[PDB]
Amino acid sequence: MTDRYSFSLTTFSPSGKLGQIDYALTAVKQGVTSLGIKATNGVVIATEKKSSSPLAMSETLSKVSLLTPDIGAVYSGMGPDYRVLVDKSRKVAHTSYKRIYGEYPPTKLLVSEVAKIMQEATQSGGVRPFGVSLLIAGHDEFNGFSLYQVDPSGSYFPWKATAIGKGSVAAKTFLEKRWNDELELEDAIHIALLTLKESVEGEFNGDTIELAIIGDENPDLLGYTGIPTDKGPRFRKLTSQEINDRLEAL
Amino acid sequence: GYDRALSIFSPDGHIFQVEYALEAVKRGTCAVGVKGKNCVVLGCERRSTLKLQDTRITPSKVSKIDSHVVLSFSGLNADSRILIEKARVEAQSHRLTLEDPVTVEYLTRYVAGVQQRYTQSGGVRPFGVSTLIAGFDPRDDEPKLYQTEPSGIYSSWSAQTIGRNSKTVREFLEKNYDRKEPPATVEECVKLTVRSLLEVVQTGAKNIEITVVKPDSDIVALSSEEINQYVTQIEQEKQE
Amino acid sequence: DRGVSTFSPEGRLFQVEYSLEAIKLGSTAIGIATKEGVVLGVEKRATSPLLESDSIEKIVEIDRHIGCAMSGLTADARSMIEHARTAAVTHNLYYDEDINVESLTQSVCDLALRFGELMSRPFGVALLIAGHDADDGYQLFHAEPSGTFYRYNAKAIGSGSEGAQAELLNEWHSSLTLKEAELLVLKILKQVMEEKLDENNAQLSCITKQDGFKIYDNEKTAELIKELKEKEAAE
Amino acid sequence: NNYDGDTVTFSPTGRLFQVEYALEAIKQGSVTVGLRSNTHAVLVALKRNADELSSYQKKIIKCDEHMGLSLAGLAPDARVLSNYLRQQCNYSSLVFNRKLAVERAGHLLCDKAQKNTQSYGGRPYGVGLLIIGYDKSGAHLLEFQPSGNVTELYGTAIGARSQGAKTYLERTLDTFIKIDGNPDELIKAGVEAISQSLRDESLTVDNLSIAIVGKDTPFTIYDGEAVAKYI
Amino acid sequence: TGYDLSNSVFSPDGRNFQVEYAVKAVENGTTSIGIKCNDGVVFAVEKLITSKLLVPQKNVKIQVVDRHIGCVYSGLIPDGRHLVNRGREEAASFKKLYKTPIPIPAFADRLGQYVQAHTLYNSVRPFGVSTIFGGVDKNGAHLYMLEPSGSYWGYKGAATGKGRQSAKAELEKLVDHHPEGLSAREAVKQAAKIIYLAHEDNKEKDFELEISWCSLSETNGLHKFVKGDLLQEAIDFAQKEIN
Amino acid sequence: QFNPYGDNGGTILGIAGEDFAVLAGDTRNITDYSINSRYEPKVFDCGDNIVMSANGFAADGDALVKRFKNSVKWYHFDHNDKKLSINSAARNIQHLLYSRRFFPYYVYNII
Amino acid sequence: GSRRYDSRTTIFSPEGRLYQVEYALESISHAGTAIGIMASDGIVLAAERKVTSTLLEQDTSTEKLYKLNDKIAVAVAGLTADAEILINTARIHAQNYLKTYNEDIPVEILVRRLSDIKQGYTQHGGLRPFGVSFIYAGYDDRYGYQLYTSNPSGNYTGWKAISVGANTSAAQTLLQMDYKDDMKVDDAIELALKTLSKTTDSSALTYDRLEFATIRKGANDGEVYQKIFKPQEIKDILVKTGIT
Amino acid sequence: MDIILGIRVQDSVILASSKAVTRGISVLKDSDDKTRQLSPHTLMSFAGEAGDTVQFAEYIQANIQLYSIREDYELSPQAVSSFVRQELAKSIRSRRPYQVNVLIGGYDKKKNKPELYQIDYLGTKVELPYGAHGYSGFYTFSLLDHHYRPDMTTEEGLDLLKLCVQELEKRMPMDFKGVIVKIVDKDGIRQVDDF
Amino acid sequence: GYDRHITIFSPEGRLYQVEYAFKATNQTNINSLAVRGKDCTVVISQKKVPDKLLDPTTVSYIFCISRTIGMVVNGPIPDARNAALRAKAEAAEFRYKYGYDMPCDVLAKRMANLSQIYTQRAYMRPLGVILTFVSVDEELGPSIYKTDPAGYYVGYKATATGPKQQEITTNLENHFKKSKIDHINEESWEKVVEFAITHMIDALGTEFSKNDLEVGVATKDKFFTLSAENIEERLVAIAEQ
Ligand SMILES: [Cl-]
Ligand SMILES: [Mg+2]
Ligand SMILES: [Mg+2]
Repeated sequence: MTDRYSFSLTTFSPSGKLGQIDYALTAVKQGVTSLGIKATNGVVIATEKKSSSPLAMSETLSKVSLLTPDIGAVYSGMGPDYRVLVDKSRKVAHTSYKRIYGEYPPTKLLVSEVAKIMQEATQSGGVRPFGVSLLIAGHDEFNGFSLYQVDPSGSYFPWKATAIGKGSVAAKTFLEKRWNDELELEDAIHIALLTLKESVEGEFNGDTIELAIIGDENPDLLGYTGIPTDKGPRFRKLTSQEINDRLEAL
Repeated sequence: GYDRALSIFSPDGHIFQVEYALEAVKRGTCAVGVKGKNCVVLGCERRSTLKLQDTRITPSKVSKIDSHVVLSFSGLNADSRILIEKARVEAQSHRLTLEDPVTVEYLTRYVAGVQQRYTQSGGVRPFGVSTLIAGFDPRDDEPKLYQTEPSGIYSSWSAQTIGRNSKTVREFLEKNYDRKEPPATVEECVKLTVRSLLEVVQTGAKNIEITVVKPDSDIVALSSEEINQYVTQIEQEKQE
Repeated sequence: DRGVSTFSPEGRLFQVEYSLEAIKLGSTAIGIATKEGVVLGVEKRATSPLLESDSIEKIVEIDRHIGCAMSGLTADARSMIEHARTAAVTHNLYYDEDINVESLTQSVCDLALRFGELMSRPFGVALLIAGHDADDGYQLFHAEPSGTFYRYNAKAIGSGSEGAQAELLNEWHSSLTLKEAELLVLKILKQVMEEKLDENNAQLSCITKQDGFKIYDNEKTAELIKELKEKEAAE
Repeated sequence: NNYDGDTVTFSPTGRLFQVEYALEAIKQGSVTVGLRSNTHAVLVALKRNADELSSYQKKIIKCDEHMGLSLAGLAPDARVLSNYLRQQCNYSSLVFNRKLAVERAGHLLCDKAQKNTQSYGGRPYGVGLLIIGYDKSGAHLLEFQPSGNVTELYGTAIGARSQGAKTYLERTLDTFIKIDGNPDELIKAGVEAISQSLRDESLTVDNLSIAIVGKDTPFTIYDGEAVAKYI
Repeated sequence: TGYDLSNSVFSPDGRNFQVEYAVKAVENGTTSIGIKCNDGVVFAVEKLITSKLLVPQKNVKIQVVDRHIGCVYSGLIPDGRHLVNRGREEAASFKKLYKTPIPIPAFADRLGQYVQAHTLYNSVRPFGVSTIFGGVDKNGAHLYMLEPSGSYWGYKGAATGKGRQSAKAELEKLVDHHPEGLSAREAVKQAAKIIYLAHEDNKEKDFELEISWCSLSETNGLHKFVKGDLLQEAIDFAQKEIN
Repeated sequence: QFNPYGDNGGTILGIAGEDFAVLAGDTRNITDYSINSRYEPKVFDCGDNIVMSANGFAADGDALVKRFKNSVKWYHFDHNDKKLSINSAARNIQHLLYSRRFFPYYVYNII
Repeated sequence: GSRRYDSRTTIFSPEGRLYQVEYALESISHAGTAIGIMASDGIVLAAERKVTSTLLEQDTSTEKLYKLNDKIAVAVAGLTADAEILINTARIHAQNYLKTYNEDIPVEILVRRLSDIKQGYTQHGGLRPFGVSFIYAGYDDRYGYQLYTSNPSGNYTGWKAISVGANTSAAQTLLQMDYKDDMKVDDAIELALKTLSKTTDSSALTYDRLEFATIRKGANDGEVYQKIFKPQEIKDILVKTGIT
Repeated sequence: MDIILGIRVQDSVILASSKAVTRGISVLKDSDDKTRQLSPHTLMSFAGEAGDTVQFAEYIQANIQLYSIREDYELSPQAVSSFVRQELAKSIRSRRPYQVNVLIGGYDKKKNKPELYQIDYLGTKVELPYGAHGYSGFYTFSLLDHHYRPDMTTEEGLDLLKLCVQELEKRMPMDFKGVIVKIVDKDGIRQVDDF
Repeated sequence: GYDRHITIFSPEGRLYQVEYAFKATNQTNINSLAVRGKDCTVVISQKKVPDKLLDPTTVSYIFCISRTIGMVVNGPIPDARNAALRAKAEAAEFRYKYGYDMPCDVLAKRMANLSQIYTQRAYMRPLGVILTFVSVDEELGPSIYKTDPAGYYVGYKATATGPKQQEITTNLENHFKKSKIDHINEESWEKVVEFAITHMIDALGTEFSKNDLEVGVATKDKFFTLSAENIEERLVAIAEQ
């Protein structure tokens, strides 16, 4: 046995292209649409819960994931690749930051760590690149609210608002017309639902849409009282009912 | 670990990777070595395709391995740094364990052995570098000049050149260099080294580097003006 | 591509057979064994007149009682010589005696097939190992990159090998003197060499019980060349 | 064809070509004969030279006082396998104060050769071996193929033109098996057997190599003027 | 195409062609069988006599594992020996930790997982043997057959090699005509017959019969070779049936 | 605490003649004030006309002799059945002993 | 086995070139142009962001200009992810040196170290090289202000003015024309922006498509200050030089 | 080894080291130089357990000489002293620490200032105008505390050193066989052949 | 075209080796079904013993992973047993490390992560199996979680796997469209097994004897398989109404 693939599987072609990264980006293009919008007092990330079967319980499959109490993530592309990246992202936030500094990492540095993991899968021996693009929304004390995109290459960019996957080109155009620097969080959620409706074919409701926010601190979700400085997680996943309420005022 | 055999024999008994490493040397800038009666001179070409260069900080072509030995090269620049570093480490290791500085022949044998090792080790390619190693042994006044190449073979030379258009300057040296009476002085040795490079270089401005090594760790690099005076005198005699 | 340790349909290792082709391109080396000693001689073959020919080292001492000549990719021989010298001296450490020539040759040949995917390829050099011990007397061995070694009364390796071997076939007899062997190596080297044989482009050496392994001076060889010319002109 | 690049690849008919190519190296090798009675076991080997100035390559190797073999094919591979047998014979003596059974020696060689036929990177052994020995169950003769197959036999031969000697032994089976307490007559039968594989060349003093082991006979090799008696 | 050049590669069918090529090596080998009886198992194998120079009864093919398990195989003999060596290591470590001798179903999975592991990577070749094995444990008699893919099942009777079809047909008759079961001594006789009947597929060269058995009553649940009079009695019964 | 060494007593004597040599030793083996054996051989024929006795801690003495006999066997294999001379054996034995410089064979050896 | 799928990233071509290094350089030639200009009283680093969007958050964005320590900075051309791996290694090397010798790392030593890492990927390991070319801008008390470049081959050279990435041929000609030795920082700032404005593939050069930085002794008395320009500050210098 | 002293004056650093080597009740040598030139303007004296001293000094020497060749530049005395300290602070938590105390005397050609560093085997570094290791400072510090000025000449520093040595020779029970004295200044390193 | 031999991306952004592993899943030609009751989770699978020489008791594609978790496999038996052995080891390790029984969904996720690695790392091939895990979880109640060679997994109200999965899936879909609940409203597991068999009969259009089926049942604190005689009693009750 032994892993005898100690050589790169991603290499430069004569034209300067890294084939496997381009092909990974193609897999991301086939994936279901997901988006992110940044407001003045929050960030929203959203995607469609594309259920593979009506017998399948789509609540058990979480496309939007908590990484830290103040950082959330959504993706487009290959689901299994995303799931393992979330596991690694959650762990690296502890091992390379929280266990050292006693606090959770700022969004940009956690993004930097995830990016590193994805870059290594693009150069290390005997592996293919991850077939996903991530959208990571978060908040921290000194940088405020932020939204980042991470691609299969490991490259990451900060966005005011963006979309990835199936109907990203149309969705990004829609967001350019609606976005401004004075948006409140509720306005951003409203725009997110409008943008997402264009890429969805079938049912459009709280059970087929997954949406989460980075906003105000939630002391009700903390699970304990007695420490003034601990005020609760800024990440919150919107319920099926909460989504439907905002679809009536749509 | 990556163990792949990159340097292997072909049906006609050739190791192509080693031979292709020689082609990288052929592409490299010209380097020349000439030993006089009491000195050795190392000449090096600088390609003038690169101007706006900062000549203060740009890596010089001739490298001191120790206070009494120097090394110049032709071929891949990045590869040469690895050989030079190893040679410098070995030079200090020899002083540390044997309480004498390396002989020029010993240092050459080490560098040549490293090059050879990279022609039959798994997962590595040969160095795309040929070197000229020159200097004087401790407490000796006999000039030393050696050459190495990617295959790992080495030998001593009265005068030698490597790199691009080395065939032409070697032709010049073969008819101009006399063994019975080598360049008696430093002037004669430098003049012959500059003359040989002028067959290939193009302009005699900032394209020629000269480094003189004398006995007892006396090593100095000539400046642009000093070399330019040689270039002037050579062509003025040529107009006849 | 294909494995480095692959057999051909004829039952030969491709890489070993290809290394043998590299050895055919090498400069000529000749060995002759007699009851008065073993003589080793080589073609230096300098690529240019500016190359100082005395730095060309194709004949090498392994121990006081064992010498060695090489042909092919000579850079590959350095680690083999190093191993041979270490093996010879280590045996002297462990057993307070000289090591048998055959045992030394066997130790060198054990390295040969240590290649795969250990070193990445076979050696591209053949060795003539000459020496003397108390048990089997004066001996000459031919060590190949296949790991095989044959003992020889006389042997030639390199570019002019088959032409030289045919000449050694006729000339060798069991009553040869050392002086006769010296001239015979010079004669055959002069025959197969491209350039004209002299003391600067050819080198002689021998191994005797009394004096051990000795590389001949250029002045000493020059006299043997002059002695050769006169005896050929004598008839 | 497309399935002979390495040892780790079966062909569509279930063949291992690298092993078959290794088997081919044995057929190119010089002939060697093995045969036994109830008291003794004999090896006879035709040595091969490079030319008239060269020596004749040794074919027989001693493994222990009671065991040894003859080779045909790549000699270095025989040196590796014989070194392994020497160690195993020696492990049996040092640990268990027990002379290694010839049958168990065959089983060990089989398993060592097999590992080289199933793994990537390595290669099969390119040599065939005839092992003889005398242990607690009497005289023994084994034939080793680098495919891994080991076979206990009354007599056999391997190498170039070995079919002639093998046919002779197949006829003589009833005669030479009965040669008990007579080493010289058993060797005669072996020398006569290997003679059926000769063409052009004949058995000379530095050409022939013989080895014997038996009841009160340690494994000994005969070369030079010691085999002139049997020419 | 090119899917059959490397082990562990799925073809567009979902097949591992290298494993299927290993089966061809098995089908090329000599015939071996297994028969499950009332309180044990019987194993038998065809040994081709390539030459008169082969010493009779010396080149033993059937192998014991621990003291209660017998193993026989068809195909590449060295591959079978390698598998039995592993089986012996697996049986030893089981007994070392758990004290009791390894149960047959437990042992079957140890081989199965090992053989299956040689279908997971291109750096290894699949096994070129089908192995028939079994014995007696606390829960009674068990007979198994294991293929190059790592696939194995329990069997009432089992057969592999060049004469497997002929053998299988004969085994199917015994299952039908004996629903209440077959005795150990009967199974030895029947095993001899089946090997002789299966020899029609290898009829060029003559052969040597080799039988072994584990039985609770006849061998105290230990693996033993059938020797001497009991072997000759089975050969006589077999020779009588073909004529 | 476990003491890996012991003392089995015994005494040996080697005398060199002009064309012969003798190696003598008593046959008694002991621990403390008890007798283990009245006849336990201590001097051995190691082959190549060499005799050897490693006196002191019997377990280390048996191991050393066993290893030297092994060294003689492999000297024949590796060097064409050459006879191991007494001076060569002596040098070989030094290296057997010094290989355990930091956990010695507790024996006094004579060949 | 696995050999079948190995691309062999560290081999020579018959012409004596390294395939992967040459192809990596081809990749880099499509990256946004980065320019470095060295003056007597400071160094300028200018670089062009690649086809941006209006929805990109520029003030928190960084793809071209990175800080290695207080004295040394780099401009990137190629794969950003690959560059960040190397940048973090270089930051660590600078801190190791400072811990060992209690002095800030000389610029060349840092450059040589990174270039040696790049070289290693071309000679052993069987991995693809880093598709990155750096421009190093730095200061130390030995050589003063220094500009270097390194590429995937691991070869590095010193410069008075230099460009990497797209349109370097055109850019280098323009720099070679207008550059003079007695030049100052304010003049070098103007030269860098003018060169980008002429070589750019975009229709017009704007603040949102640029990253800019200076290393000046224009810090209060004998010391060096790094200035990574903000979006508004890039907008002002574009108006000052008369481009927008 | 026994006594090593150091004093930094106006324009130079002076190092004085004992000449004796002792194994038990016997003086093996009376002319031992307990110093290594690390670079042309940096000298290191040393004292500690046998073997460790010379092995460490020569190891440091080789590293600094390697740096000099690689960069074609001489490290500042401060940079050298920091390199040495790290090697000793690394050594103290190793399986077998180097039992060596050192003084580093150098002339910084950039600042045109002499500099003296005292470093013990633990990796404890301190820059001083004058310093000593072992029992040396116990006898000499009172004289140095009294007589030392930072504007002293090299000749005045040598006279104060003679006084320190005279006190050692009177009150120390051990005979250290005098001292070898070396001066480090702008022009390099030289030995005072008469002391 | 080596992008089809190992798990690297094709130009279309596809992994062909993963897709071909899905095809190996149906090599056995067996259909499985899983449904949830109030207090239980039932899994049934077709049993086919083609050879008379086989011991039918040893022919099984249902595995008892732990006391609480059961697993049915769709795919070749060597890969099935490979997955089974690993799941048993993981479940045991989990209990030792974390002090409570591994939940069905957590084990499913773990095995799905292992499968994902085989789709990313070149030297490891995907297992050509679909794994359906069942239990009565102490927190989530009756549970069905299914894993595939892509590394995908999800929870189910009910599920079906095999060549004729679509026919079974639609049959189940139609039943739950009527009842408007996420489970079989039934007290005893015996009647839930009867429901499972009945709806497989209706979907496949074939009658079953006692030896044609294989049944696994998960209750609180234990998972167990039914014997042939237990299945016969189940078949009799179906026929009598
Ligand atoms: Cl996991
Ligand atoms: Mg101190
Ligand atoms: Mg894979």
